[PDB]
Amino acid sequence: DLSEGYVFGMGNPLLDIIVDADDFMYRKYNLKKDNIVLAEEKHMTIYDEIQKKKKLNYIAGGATLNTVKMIQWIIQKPFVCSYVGCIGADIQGKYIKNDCSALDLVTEFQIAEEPLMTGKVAVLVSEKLRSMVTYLGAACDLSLAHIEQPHVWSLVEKAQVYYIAGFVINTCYEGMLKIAKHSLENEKLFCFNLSAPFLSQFNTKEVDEMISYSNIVFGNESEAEAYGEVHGLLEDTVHATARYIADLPFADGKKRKRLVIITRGKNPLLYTDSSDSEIHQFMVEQFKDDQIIDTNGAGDAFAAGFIADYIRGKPMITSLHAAVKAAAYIICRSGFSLGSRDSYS
Ligand SMILES: Nc1ncnc2c1ncn2[C@@H]1O[C@H](CO)[C@@H](O)[C@H]1O
Ligand SMILES: [Cl-]
Repeated sequence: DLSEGYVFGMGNPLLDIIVDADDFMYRKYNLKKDNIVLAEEKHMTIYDEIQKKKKLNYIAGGATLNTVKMIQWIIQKPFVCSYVGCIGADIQGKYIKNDCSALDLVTEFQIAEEPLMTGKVAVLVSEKLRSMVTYLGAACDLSLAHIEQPHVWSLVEKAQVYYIAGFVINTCYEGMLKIAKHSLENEKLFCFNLSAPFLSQFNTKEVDEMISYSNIVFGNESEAEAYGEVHGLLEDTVHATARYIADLPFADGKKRKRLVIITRGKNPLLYTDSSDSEIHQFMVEQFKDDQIIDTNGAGDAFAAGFIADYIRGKPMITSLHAAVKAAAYIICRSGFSLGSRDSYS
C-alpha cells in the first residue's frame, strides 16, 4: 500500500496527432523509421499538411506523462502519482489536464504565457514506416521557478520514486538535475529513460550526468547503439553500452547498485546491474503481424509496467513480465490509450 504522491514525474505534456501518412511525407521531411526529431523550420509545414488529412486521431501524449499516468492506472490507488509539466492556455492543454484528473493523477501544470501553444507531436503512421516530428511549444517554458514553488516542491519532497525521460533535457534540464540531486542525497529511486538516439548524440553531457544520479536506466536498441558509438564502444555495442551505463560512477562516488534495462523489440531484452558481471537475456512474447495495432508508446508502457511492480516489492523477473504485459496492452491499442482498468487482465 503506497503513500500518496509516492511517484513523481516531470516532463513535456504533448498532444499526439496520429495520421495515416502518404509515402512521400517521409522523403519530403527526411524522416526515419521508429524515430523522433524536434521540428526545425524545414519541418513546420507538416502540421498544416497533416491537418488536411481525414481520420486524424488526437490523443494526449508526452513520454514521461504516458509512463507516470499508466503507473497510476496500474496501481489503481488515487493520487499515488504526481506530474509536473508546462502547457499553454488553450483547449489542447485543458484536454491534457482533464485527462490526468480523470486518471486520479495529481498534477501541477505550469501555464505558458499566451500565445505560446501546448506542444504537439505529428505521429506519421504507415505500413512502411512510423515516425514522429515534435513541436515542443509550451513545454519549453517549464522552469525551475515553477518547480521550486512551495506547493510544487512539496510533491518532490514526498515522493520516494521519480521517473523523468531524457526528453526533458531539451526543456528543463535545470529542474530535472535539481530533482535528481535531491533523490540521490535522500537515497530515493530515480528512474531515467534514454528516450531517443539524438539525446545521446547531441546531449551526451546531460545524458551521462543524469545516469550518474539514476538508480534505474531504460533504453532501447537504437538508443544503446547511438550511445555506444558516441562513447567509442565499437564492438559488441549494445551489450557494451549496458555494461558501461551500469558501471558509471554515481555523482557522490558512493558504491551503489544501478539497474540497466535495454529493450530490443521482438528480440530478448537485456538487463544487468553494477554488481552483476553478466548481461542477461529475457525472452519476450512473440507477436503475429496482424496482432500489432500501434507500437507507439510501448517503451513508455514498458517502463510503467516495470516500475509499478518493482516499487511494490516484486522481484526482477516478475517485474519484467509486468513490463512486457504493459507494453503488449499498449501495442494492441491506438496511441497511448488506457481503457477500463478491469479489462487489463
Ligand atoms: N521531445 C519529446 N518530449 C517528450 N515526449 C515526446 C517527445 N517527442 C515524442 N514524444 C512522445 O513520445 C511518445 C511515444 O513514446 C508519444 O506519445 C509522443 O508524444
Ligand atoms: Cl517527457
